[PDB]
Amino acid sequence: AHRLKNAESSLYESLNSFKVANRMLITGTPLQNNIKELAALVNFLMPGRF
DNA sequence: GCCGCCCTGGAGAATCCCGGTGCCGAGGCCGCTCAATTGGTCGTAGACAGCTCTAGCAACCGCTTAAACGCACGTACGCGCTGTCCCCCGCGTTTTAACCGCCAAGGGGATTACTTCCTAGTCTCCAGGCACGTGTCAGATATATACATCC
Repeated sequence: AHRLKNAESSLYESLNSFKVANRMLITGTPLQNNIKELAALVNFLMPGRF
């Protein structure tokens, strides 16, 4: 899911538009460069509560 | 008497149609906001008139002479046909890199706002460079006259 670390990518816009009840991210490095990547991951998981 | 095989009826599920509701593209509405509008003033660009001098124009003349035109001939070249061979095209197969999607940070450049100062516009005055006309002067050109010479 570090490939999903950028919110402006085409994969993020493609996967975030899916109609899925429960999502899950499997990775080894949740934070790589800054807090913004972790913000993108937790906004992919829960869009708004964080 | 017992068991196996052929014919026909009603109930369960798939599909078409309609209504209620949510999402994409576009238009009406609102707000900022800066550039077009309006009004007034003034300077000057250009219209108008006038006089002078030079070029153009229509229609004719006359003369010269070189260019244009007509004609005959001839032959060189455009064009058509045929051969030939070679090179480009079509197709099948394999490779490969364009394309799209990704970092990773950093600089270039477009804006917005602000400050400052140097330089170019503007004005006044003046003088010398440019345009025109002319007197004069040295180089180029043509002939007048004297000397050596052939028949």
